Amino acid sequence: VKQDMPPVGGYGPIDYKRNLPRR
Amino acid sequence: LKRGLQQVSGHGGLRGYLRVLFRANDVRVGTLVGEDKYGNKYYEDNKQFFGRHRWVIYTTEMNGKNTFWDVDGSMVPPEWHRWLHCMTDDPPTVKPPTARKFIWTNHKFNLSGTPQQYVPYSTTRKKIQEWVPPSTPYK
Amino acid sequence: TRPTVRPRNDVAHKQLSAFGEYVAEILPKYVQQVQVSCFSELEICIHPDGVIPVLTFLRDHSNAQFKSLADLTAVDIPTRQNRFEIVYNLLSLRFNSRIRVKTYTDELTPVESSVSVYKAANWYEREIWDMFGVFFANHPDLRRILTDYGFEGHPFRKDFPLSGYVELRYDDEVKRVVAEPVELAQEFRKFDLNSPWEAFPAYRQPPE
Amino acid sequence: LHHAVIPHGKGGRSSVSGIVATVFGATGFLGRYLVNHLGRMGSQVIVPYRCEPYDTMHLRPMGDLGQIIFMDWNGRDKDSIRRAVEHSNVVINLVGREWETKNFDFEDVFVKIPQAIAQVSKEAGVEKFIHISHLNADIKSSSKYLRNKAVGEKEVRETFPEATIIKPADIFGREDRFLNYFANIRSLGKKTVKQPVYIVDVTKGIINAIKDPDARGKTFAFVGPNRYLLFDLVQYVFAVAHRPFLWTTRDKVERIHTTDRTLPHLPGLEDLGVQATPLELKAIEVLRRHRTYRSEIEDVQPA
Amino acid sequence: SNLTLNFGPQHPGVLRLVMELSGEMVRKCDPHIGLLHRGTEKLIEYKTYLQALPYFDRLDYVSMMCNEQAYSLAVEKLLNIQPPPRAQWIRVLFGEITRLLNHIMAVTTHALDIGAMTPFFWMFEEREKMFEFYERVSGARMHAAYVRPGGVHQDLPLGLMDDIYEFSKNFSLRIDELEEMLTNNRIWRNRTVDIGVVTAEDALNYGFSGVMLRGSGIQWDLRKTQPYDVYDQVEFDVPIGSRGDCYDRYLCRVEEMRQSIRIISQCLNKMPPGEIKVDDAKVSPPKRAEMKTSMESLIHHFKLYTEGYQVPPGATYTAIEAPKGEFGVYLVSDGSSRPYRCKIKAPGFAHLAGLDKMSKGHMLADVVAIIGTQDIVFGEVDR
Amino acid sequence: TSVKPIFSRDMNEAKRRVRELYRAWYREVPNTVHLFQLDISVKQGRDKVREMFKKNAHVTDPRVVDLLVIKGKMELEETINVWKQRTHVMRFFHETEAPRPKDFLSKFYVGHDP
Amino acid sequence: GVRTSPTGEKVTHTGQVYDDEDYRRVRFVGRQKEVNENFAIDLIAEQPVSQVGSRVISCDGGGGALGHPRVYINLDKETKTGTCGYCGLQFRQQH
Amino acid sequence: SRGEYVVAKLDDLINWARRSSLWPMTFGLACCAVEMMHMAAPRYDMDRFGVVFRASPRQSDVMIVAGTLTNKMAPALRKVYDQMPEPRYVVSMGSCANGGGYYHYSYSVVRGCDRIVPVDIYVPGCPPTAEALLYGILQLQKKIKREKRLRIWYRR
Amino acid sequence: TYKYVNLREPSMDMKSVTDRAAQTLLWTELIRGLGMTLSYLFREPATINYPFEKGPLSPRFRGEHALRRYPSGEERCIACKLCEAVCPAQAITIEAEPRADGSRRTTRYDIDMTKCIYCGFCQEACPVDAIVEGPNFEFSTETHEELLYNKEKLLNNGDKWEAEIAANIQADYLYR
Ligand SMILES: NC(=O)C1=CN([C@@H]2O[C@H](COP(=O)(O)OP(=O)(O)OC[C@H]3O[C@@H](n4cnc5c(N)ncnc54)[C@H](OP(=O)(O)O)[C@@H]3O)[C@@H](O)[C@H]2O)C=CC1
Ligand code: SF4
Ligand code: SF4
Ligand code: SF4
Ligand SMILES: [Zn+2]
Repeated sequence: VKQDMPPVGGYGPIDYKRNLPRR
Repeated sequence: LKRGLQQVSGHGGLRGYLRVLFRANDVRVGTLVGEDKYGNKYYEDNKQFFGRHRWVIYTTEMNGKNTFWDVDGSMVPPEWHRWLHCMTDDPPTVKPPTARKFIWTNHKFNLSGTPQQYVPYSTTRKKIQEWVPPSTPYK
Repeated sequence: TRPTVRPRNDVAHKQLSAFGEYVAEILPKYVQQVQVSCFSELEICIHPDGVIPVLTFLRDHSNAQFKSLADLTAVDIPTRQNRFEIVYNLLSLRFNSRIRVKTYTDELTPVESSVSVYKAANWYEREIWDMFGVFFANHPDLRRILTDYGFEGHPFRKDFPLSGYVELRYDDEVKRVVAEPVELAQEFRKFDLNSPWEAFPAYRQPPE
Repeated sequence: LHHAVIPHGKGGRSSVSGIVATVFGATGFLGRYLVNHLGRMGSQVIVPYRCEPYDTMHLRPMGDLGQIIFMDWNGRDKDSIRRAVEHSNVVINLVGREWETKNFDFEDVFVKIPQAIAQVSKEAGVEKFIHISHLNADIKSSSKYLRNKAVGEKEVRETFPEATIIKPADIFGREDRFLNYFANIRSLGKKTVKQPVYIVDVTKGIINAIKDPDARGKTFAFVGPNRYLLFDLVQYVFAVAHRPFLWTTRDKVERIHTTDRTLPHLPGLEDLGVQATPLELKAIEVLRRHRTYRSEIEDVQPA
Repeated sequence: SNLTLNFGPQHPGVLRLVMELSGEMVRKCDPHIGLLHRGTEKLIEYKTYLQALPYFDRLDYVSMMCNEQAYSLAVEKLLNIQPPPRAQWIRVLFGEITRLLNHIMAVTTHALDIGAMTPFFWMFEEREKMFEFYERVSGARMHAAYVRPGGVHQDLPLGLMDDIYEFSKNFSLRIDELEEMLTNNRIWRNRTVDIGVVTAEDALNYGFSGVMLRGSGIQWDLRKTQPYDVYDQVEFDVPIGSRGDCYDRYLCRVEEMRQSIRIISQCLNKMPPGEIKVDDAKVSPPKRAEMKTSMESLIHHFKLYTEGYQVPPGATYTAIEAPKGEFGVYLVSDGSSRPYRCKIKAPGFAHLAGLDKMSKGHMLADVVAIIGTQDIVFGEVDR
Repeated sequence: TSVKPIFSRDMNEAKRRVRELYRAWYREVPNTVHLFQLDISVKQGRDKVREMFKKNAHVTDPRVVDLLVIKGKMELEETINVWKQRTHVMRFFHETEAPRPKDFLSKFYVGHDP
Repeated sequence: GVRTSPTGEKVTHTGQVYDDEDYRRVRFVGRQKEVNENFAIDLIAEQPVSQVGSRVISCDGGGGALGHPRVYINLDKETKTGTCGYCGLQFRQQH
Repeated sequence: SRGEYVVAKLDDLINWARRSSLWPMTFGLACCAVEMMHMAAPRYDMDRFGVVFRASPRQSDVMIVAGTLTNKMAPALRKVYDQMPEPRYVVSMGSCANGGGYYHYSYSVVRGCDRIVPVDIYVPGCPPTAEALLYGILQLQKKIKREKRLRIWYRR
Repeated sequence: TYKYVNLREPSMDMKSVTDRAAQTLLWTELIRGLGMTLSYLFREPATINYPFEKGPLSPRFRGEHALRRYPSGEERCIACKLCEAVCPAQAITIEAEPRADGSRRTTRYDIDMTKCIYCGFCQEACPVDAIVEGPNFEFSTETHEELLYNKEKLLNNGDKWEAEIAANIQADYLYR
């Protein structure tokens, strides 16, 4: 068999947006 | 808030909690993994973050150096040097490998500024073998 | 030939061939070699009387913008009369192309000093003066960049050895740092690694 | 001589010269300049020290990688001294403090120190032992310092007969005792002839005596080329120090009021062969620290 | 006349600067650089390719994998080798990691060079985790060679991408908190807005590269125009600056960090399980099991490490988008086992060339802000 | 061999530029020996400046003399500025050689030295 | 386990002990000559001479990719046992 | 022995006082400076040991040489090293500093920083780990523990 | 694909200009930055106690190389000079002699730790895995003499531990 490191079915999302509360 | 009574009363009370306080810094004792020849103890806690998993408590009189204060590194035997730098998940009380009769049973520690340290020298025998005069005289 | 062999493109090869021919047509005075390599980057090999005309043509003319200047070096080749090769490396912005203007010179010739048409070539020209030894005439400032002031010898040549002639150490006689001839502690073993048996038959020069 | 005692090539910085020098004292002034010239020669310098390792740390980066070596000693045990001169080509004796202590006096430093080391270096079997002594060291009075050095010269002449007794005048240098002692003051006016000699000429004389035999046995004397008056010396050093001004023991003031005299019955610098330098160049070198910002070369040159 | 100050090698990087200033607002500044001169080009001329790869690892020292990537792609471009796809994707992932590292050190050292102390400590805890990743991958703290010409050497161990995923989430939150801390901070905006304007015409004539071209108008990305690797398959956008401000250039670096987070996310999600190195034993060394139980693998190991692989004769110039700009390497190779002459185009050198136009009409604290605002490391500027 | 020049046409402009540069080096020494706080009188400094000019005396080619004029003018600019330190100006001298002799006999006692 | 010269200093596995006319005896003053006291010659003469019933036999070194590359050695002489150059441990044949 | 008792305990007191703070200056040319900045990180502190970064040469007790010591740099190095008070201790960090290292056979590189300043503690590595550098600083503090300056001053 | 920033105009709507004026006068965002610094004040410190908790590492860490030896046998090296050929710092010095047994061996195997950049090329170039970059960081040497390792300091350093080195190699012999 093979024992590399692939991800497990695809990982989740990672946010890439500037987050400000403007309170 | 309430651990601090049972952190003192579990560590040993007035006696040990002050000794290890003035030893270097910290008081996180409570897991009790295992002691070791040359006296020193190894404590692996699980609740704290990655970096404060495993600590060591050194004991006095390991080579007659008065090591109660001024504790070095390098005093740990190499199986616990594999265990303590987080290269494994098992202590060396499970499987101490590859016994190999030539291995040091002493572990002479870091020795710079001692009477017993390394000096370099040429590990090479005679180069060109200069001539030897005859012993007899003439006339 | 499909796995682990870099696939070449022929569209860029044909375009750079056509463009190199076009450049050498419109500048007949200063052009000697127009070569395209296998990986499609253009090289134009140039007499040292036309550095300012070729670069003023190539920064402008609206069919080849070439706004940006990169590496300038003059690779120190023995065995020739004219030793040094100055390599202006021109990058465009509107076109995504790379050309190398390679002009030749010997040890004692002023080339026309491209600082007036590429302001980036100021420290490049000063560095090539300090390291190689090629003087540049009609130029504002020539000083020593990347070398010590008391050091000289133009060290990037093949004639200057690996270790230098001077070596600094502090001493307490004159209470300062002094320069002494080099006394190395180890040989710097040079290895004879250039094995025979001709690893490339396609680059065989014809014999005498 | 075995191999690795033959010389090799040029001088200094892992260029193996052919001497192994055990240098006593060597932590103060003259020993530090002599270790400087031996590290410039490219030799092996065994310095023993009894002090903190910080001062031999300050004189440490002189020699090359592992050329100089450090070892401890004392003025009480012959075993450490014999351990210091187990195997050595040459050995030089440069020791003596200019003021007394509670553990060691002017008495028996110059009698008990050189006898013990000369005895153990004769018994260890070395050659070319060079001992420095002060000029005008005589049995005649007015200094415990000078009468003890005279007894020391007689004792190191008696035991170990093939020794090189060498004697400089009041040497001056970058970190001098007596000229810096003159600049650090506030004074009187009298007449006394006195000839300083610069320290690098003296240590060039020492290294030529230590690698140039036919000079073994004979005692040498260093004479500066000036030989002039003390009063104009003080006024010249104040004039070059830009200040007008018109441990201080009694033995030091009687040393700087002792009239230094020379006898040509023992040869000087020319029979050894190194050029001497006058005062004024090195005087303008050492006399820094004038004022905030602050030539008139006097050059008295009497007789 | 005018005050000719001599700023020595003390810390306000390391340089010498002679400024003939007028009266708290300057006249003529000259950077004497070359104090950190080492002799990299002569040393590479007297060594082989694989042996002189760490010189290209450490001529620039804050970026540690993009310089390796530039030299390895120079050799792979000259030698006609396409690397395998999993090597290309790991090379892209570590290029984005090193890009994130270099931009965050440039941001924090510019903040400390002005004088703000704490986000230095925050983002250096983050960069301690970055170095933990480099340790687990190669074994070195900083100077991982790891990028052979012929693909990535000795692929990543099992159990890494989950840690990179956790680091991605937490690092997105931490850069959002950096923008929370600074960036509309009033005194810092007062510190750097109108200093160091650069006309795009002068940005092309003075040979500025990378972030300076983004700040001064013109849209120019090597990753978008000339895809030298699998960057054409990952989707990202480059930030552009409207005004030529220093504040604008700061915003551009922060948004390049954020786009590096995007490319790391897609590279984790689209990893192919191809192979470590190339399918050619004459360039990459064979693996150790085949070396031991094979004759030809032992012969190729032995000759490939003593003599090295030969390179066909020719000259090439490649350049990749390092975080400082167009990091360029120009190899000239006689057909042999050693390169004949290599030379390095440094974006920091090209940026420091225009220090006169960046500090003509400003004061000396603004000169320190201009020296800080370009990611200049003074080891790469030396060549 | 119609070679491009640097500055000159023959040795006449070469001699004119080198005597101009020597005049500059003559009037440039005492300012520096007052400034950098050296230990050497002005006359010895001027003697070694004219020794450095007498060292290259067998040079005949005009381009080479032009390039030496350029070298000397660059170093005179770097010494009239305060860029060079005390170390380099003392490095022009030779006080720490312990100089090797030139007789055959003392080259024979420390041998392997042609 | 180790030999020692009559100068008092330990020899090594290579016979490089100094003479009476050196100064490296003085560079060893106060600091120990850290010699390996475990020679490499005598830990093979204690090994059992193995006897393998074939004629030409393999040698790995105890583990795939943990040890020297394979050497196939011949055991046809009757008075001299075959000897691996990598290992150092002998073999014999039985028939 | 009462006076020797007093002098010994006072020597231990002042040596503890010296080894307690030890705030350095940071010379730091190349990537070893970045590793010094990474032992300025929170995961490896300096304020647990009294160590504070301070670029003032006139009030720095110890000095860390780090990076490639070139010929153009070394006069400025000892020009910094001279204006530094009577206790001074030097830590040579990095393969470039403690013996030349990777740029060893070249012009314009001093073959190790022993040729310019004396060196107390060598910490090899390239870069030496911040953890390893911290171990070297603790061994520097133990060298401060073993000074015996005042004992030698008494028994002079 | 470009995403350009710094494009807003000052809105002459009353709410935007009075919010910018309130920002300018009432010190809003500076107290917001103070709030962020207080939010990191009330955390737990991410420090580790050094002399009791040594930091984490990797099973392929490079530093303090030493020579291995065979399981219950002699030295593992051959003096084949591959490591001297590949050493980019040129720190390795090998002089080879065979002993009386006839196996090819050494006399001198000297490494300068000062010159050593610590690549790993001598770890990976050795065919029999004789020299291996060890686990630790324990040099901290007072003298420049002592950082020049002979063959016997290397063999004492390879005999001070093999269990560590054998454990790291047995952990990671299937990658390289
Ligand atoms: N005016 C001058 O300078 C002249 C000096 N001399 C001679 O030069 C020599 C050196 O003088 P100088 O350098 O100026 O002064 P120092 O006193 O500083 O030099 C003497 C050296 O020997 C050491 N030393 C002295 N006494 C003892 C002792 N009892 N036990 C151990 N070590 C001791 C000193 O200190 P430490 O113990 O710390 O090593 C120092 O290292 C002396 O012998 C003196 O006679 C000769 C002519 C002129
Ligand atoms: S020793 Fe290594 S890490 Fe330190 S400056 Fe040199 S190359 Fe950089
Ligand atoms: S590569 Fe290995 S077997 Fe060869 S000489 Fe080096 S340590 Fe010995
Ligand atoms: S790790 Fe050190 S000894 Fe090994 S090849 Fe590199 S420089 Fe040479
Ligand atoms: Zn075998």
